[PDB]
Parts: sequence; structure tokens; C-alpha cells
Amino acid sequence: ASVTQTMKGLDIQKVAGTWYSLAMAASDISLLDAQSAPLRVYVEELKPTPEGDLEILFQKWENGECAQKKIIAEKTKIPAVFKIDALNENKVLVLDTDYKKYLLFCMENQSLACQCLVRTPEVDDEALEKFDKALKALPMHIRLSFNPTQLEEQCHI
Amino acid sequence: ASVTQTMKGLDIQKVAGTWYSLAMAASDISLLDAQSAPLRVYVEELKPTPEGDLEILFQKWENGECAQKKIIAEKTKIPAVFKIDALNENKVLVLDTDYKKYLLFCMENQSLACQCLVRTPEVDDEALEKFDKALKALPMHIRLSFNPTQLEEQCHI
Repeated sequence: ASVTQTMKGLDIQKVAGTWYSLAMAASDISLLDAQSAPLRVYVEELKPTPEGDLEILFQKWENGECAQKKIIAEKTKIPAVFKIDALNENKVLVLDTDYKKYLLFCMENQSLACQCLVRTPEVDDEALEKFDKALKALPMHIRLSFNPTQLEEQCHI
Repeated sequence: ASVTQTMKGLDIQKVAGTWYSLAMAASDISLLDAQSAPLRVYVEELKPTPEGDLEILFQKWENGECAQKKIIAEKTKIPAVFKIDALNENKVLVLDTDYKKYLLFCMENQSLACQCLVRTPEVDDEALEKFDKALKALPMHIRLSFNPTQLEEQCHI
């Protein structure tokens, strides 16, 4: 349960702009193992809406290539908790951010995928230490991190 | 470089018998990401030879199924360091063991795959803490662990 790790006092408008998926972790190996694994999503940009929803631009390895993608996570009564409701009720939880270097979030349905986002293509040990604190509380069985060269490539190739 | 983490005073004959690949970690994502990834090897048994070599029985997802496999790692002047020399000179390094619950080893060519082996199908937090200490020193970018149900299945399905 990642609802145990949410950010206090979140200002969503301040997460706007460029991010890099530096590290990813998932409850089930299958969520991240292939390059076409379903939660292997490479964030490009967060765009908070004026009405306070969260647009997420990401890349996804889909049918033999690197696809540009766009979803809208809808605000809730809880500032750190957004909904992507399709066939299933899925949540986006913002765990922690300093707005200007890192952001930790999880996608949750008990199945779960989390990421360490960073503003620039470099290995932020500070950010990764905060990511590992978060995961210590959660039942993850796969963890990936990327190098600065991969971070500057489409779908982290 | 995993040569920095070798076990002092290793008695190879005492590693004989049943092991489970509880956790795996690799320098490069591609070494462990598919189920058919080349270092996704599921140890069954260590068999030290009378002359002091190390036979390793493992399973491997190969050409659409779970293959039984057998290699011989040859002893060196160094008790904790074995060679699997093919086209390339590859090393098996025993990092640490208590003989009766856990064993940490790495396969190394700078590319590297390491495992936390345990004697029985259960999540040994003690063993996994010693594994994470070892990896802290090494440049790993993917980490997997398995649940007791997967550990009792062919190729950890």
C-alpha cells in the first residue's frame, strides 16, 4: 500500500515540466521485465491542468517501436492522489518531491509500479536513497535504474 | 569489480547440495530483463568435485521452455574464485556464505551478474541485507527477487 507514503502539502502546478524516469520498481517482475512490459513507461513531461488534473506525457515500447503517449490522471479530494480509471480503478500517488530535482510517484490498482523522476539526465544518489526508503515499506520484486546515456535516448535504449 | 568482496577462509566442499536463487542483480538491464535473458539462471545444486572444481546445476528458459543445465567452474590459486573459460575468460566469485542458509556469488567477464542463494524456499531478510551490502559496492542497474511459490516452480514461473 503506497497510500502510506504520500507527500504532505503538494503544490501540483510546481511539478510541471521535464522529467526523466531514472529508476523504476514493481511488485511483480512481469510488470517491468520485457522492454515491452506494461509498466515500462518513460516519463517525458508532467502538465498539471488549470482545473488541477495531471496530464502525463511518456514513451512506451509498443508493437516493435517507441510510441509517444499521453494520459490524464484526474484530481481527487486528496492533492497527492490522482485517478486513471479505465476497466479498473487505478491511482497515481505522489510520494515526495522537491519540485526542482526529484519526484517519487507510484501507480497502484495488490499490484504496484513506482518511479524516481529527476529533472536532468544524471544519477541523483540523494533521489535514489529517498526512492529506496519508499520501496522498503512496499512489496517490490523488480528494480531498474538507467544511466545518463540511456536517459537521453527514446525508450531508454 | 566483485574481486573486492570475496569470502575469506572458504571451504568449497561445504557449499555442496540444494540452493534456491532468491535474488539476482546485473550490471546491465539486458542481462536479466526477458525471462530468456542470458544470466536469468536458476541454481538447483552446487557439487564441489574431489579435485576441488565446482559443478553447477541450474535451470534456464531456452527456446520456449525450462532447460536443465550443468557447467563446471574450474578452481584457481584463489579458493573463492572459479573460471568458466569459453570464448571469453569468465569468473565465478564466492562473496560470502554461512554454508547452511545463504551463499552470495557473482559471474563476471565490465559486465556482472550476482545472486543471493538460500538453502530453502523462504525470503531470508538476513541474506537479502548481506546481498544489498555487496551490491552497494558494484555498478548494478537491475535487481529481481522471488517469492516462496515461484522458488518451488521450474524456472521460477
